[PDB]
Amino acid sequence: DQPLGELALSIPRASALFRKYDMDYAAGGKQTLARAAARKELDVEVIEAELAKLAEQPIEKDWRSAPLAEIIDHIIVRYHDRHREQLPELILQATKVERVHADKPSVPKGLTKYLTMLHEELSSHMMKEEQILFPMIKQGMGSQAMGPISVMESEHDEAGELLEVIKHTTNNVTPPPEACTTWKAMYNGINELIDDLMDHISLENNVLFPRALAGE
Amino acid sequence: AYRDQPLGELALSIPRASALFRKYDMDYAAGGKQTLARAAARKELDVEVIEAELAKLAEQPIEKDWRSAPLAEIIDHIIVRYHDRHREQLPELILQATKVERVHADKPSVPKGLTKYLTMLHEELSSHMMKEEQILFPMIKQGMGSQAMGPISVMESEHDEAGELLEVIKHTTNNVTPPPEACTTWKAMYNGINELIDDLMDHISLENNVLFPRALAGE
Ligand SMILES: [Mn+2]
Ligand SMILES: [Mn+2]
Ligand SMILES: [Mn+2]
Ligand SMILES: [Mn+2]
Ligand SMILES: [O]
Ligand SMILES: [O]
Repeated sequence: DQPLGELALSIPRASALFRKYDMDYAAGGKQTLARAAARKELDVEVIEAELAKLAEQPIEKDWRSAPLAEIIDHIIVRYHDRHREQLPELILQATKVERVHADKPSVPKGLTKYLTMLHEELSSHMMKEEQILFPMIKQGMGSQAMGPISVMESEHDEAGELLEVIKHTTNNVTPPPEACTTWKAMYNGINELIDDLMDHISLENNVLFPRALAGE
Repeated sequence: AYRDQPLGELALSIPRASALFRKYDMDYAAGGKQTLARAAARKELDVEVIEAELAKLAEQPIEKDWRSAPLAEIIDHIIVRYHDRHREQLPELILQATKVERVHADKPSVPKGLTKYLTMLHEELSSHMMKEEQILFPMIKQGMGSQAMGPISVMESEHDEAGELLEVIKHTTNNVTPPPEACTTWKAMYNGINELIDDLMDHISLENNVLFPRALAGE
């Protein structure tokens, strides 16, 4: 089988399939499609059949072979800037939901705290990438960046841990029947954030970082 | 159609239907009044397949139908089959969880907090069963079950708290699924935990869905 990261970046809409299977293609892009079943000891034939047909048409944009400088500029505008705009909004929405629906049992109590931890750590994380690691790659020094890259990958792991908690506090971002408009819309935004953040980390761990280290 | 019957009645009439609902995480014990239809819709599950699985299991009658048994025999059965077993099994699980949380402290999948939650369950369950054995079960055996709305509602409320802890224990243990690196002690403990959950849900089911309502109805 091929690596998770290789398939997610080469087959359109394979990203969401892996996310709903609890398959870590971002920080666990190391993982091959085979061992992914080991976690759940579940069918691989279905996943290969789905993937084979999902690949009817080429990918909208193959970043695997794109210049590293363009990958960087793409990450800044498509993921970093979006994260900075979304998380302050989600924090406020979670505040409103945890107060307005405090008396209900299905309310995701603690979501604001966990979203806030993610915002603080992700902001610092992205500031470090944009001010230290990305410039160093643009100057052609990626081959000497094991240290900084390993620090970012460690922080990627931390963020993934927080994502798992957030997914638990919200029953895998599934609104209960009591969900109002604010509540449902917040969960939609939360799913959007998780989708973007896994594709974001995936692109970094599975393309930008290894290619930089290899001297591209 | 089975989908229109209450969970509790299905569990009490179809052999091993209890295990099918535990596989689907359907609460037939404290939520046995809930119909299979509403329970399956709540979890976005194909109810027609569940009905086929039930019809298969229902090819065979229940080995022992407690729904029509004398209340005194239900009580004596509960005490020996569930209460006495819970008392022997929780102390063993507490010590095993202690050994596992120490020995495998350095591993990621270790069920941190399992000993605390097992202990809370044991404490609340112990006092719960004593209050049943000393207060509620005697009054039902005396023919006063129709005057036991109060005590039964207190027992049912405590059944709900117990279910809350069971849900905590299940999350701490990845739904009682050992990781690949699980040793023998770790695997055997999770087996015991599943046995406890199985028994306690059949235990609570028998009380909420048979003993309590029939006692209140004057049987
Ligand atoms: Mn980044
Ligand atoms: Mn990053
Ligand atoms: Mn009891
Ligand atoms: Mn009881
Ligand atoms: O990032
Ligand atoms: O019980």
